[PDB]
Amino acid sequence: VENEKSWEKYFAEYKVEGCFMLFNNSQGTFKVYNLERSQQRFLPASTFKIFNSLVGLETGVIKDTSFVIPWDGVTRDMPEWNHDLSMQQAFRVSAVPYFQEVARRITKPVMQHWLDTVKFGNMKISKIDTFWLDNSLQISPDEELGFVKKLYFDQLPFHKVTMQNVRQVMLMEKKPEYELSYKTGMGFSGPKTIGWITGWIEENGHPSFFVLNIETENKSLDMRTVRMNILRNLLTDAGYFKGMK
Repeated sequence: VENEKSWEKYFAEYKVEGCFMLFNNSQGTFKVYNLERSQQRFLPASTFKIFNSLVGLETGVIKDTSFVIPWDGVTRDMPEWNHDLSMQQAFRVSAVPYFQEVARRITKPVMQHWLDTVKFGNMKISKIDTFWLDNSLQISPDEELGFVKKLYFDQLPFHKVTMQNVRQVMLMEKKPEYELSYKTGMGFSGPKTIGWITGWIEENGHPSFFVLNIETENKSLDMRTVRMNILRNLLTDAGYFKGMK
């Protein structure tokens, strides 16, 4: 493991605390900023949709990536959530209502069984449709890095079509130089706002796995824009987006 202390520049630019892990599969390099935070547990927020999609697909609750769960009629603060959405659309716009219904149909005993089997974080469930948002369930950046690595190499106890379907919906950005896959997360822990971006970038068929985790107590901070600028600056400094990796 290589401590990359110079990456603090991109966390001090926005006055947030954070950590970044980057595992280059081809080179075998493992670069981490803020190693102590990499071992700390936080609520997963919307990054749990990766796990929720796998279980939903594996148990048959979600037929495929086009499966539609209609809008429950409750107007919410995100306009993109107020529509009948397929699983692929809901995953990419991070539509919590869709996956709350998915968790309800999976039911808590089955959900608990898959958490103990995979050993996902602290494996704790509060309520069936809130436990990934209410700080009951927690998982460390290190544990999420190992999870998405196992997902990429079909090393999870799911069927290969299940895992293939989840990898495909994660594809967010495709250029001739690279392909970028991730799931974002944003949750609250008391006065703190926690931000996640977890996924991988592929250039010339070589994957590099990454987990970004930051926090701020500034209520005014545009977490959505900040997490993405920090990610792009970290990957640019690491030499990505040119097709040379």
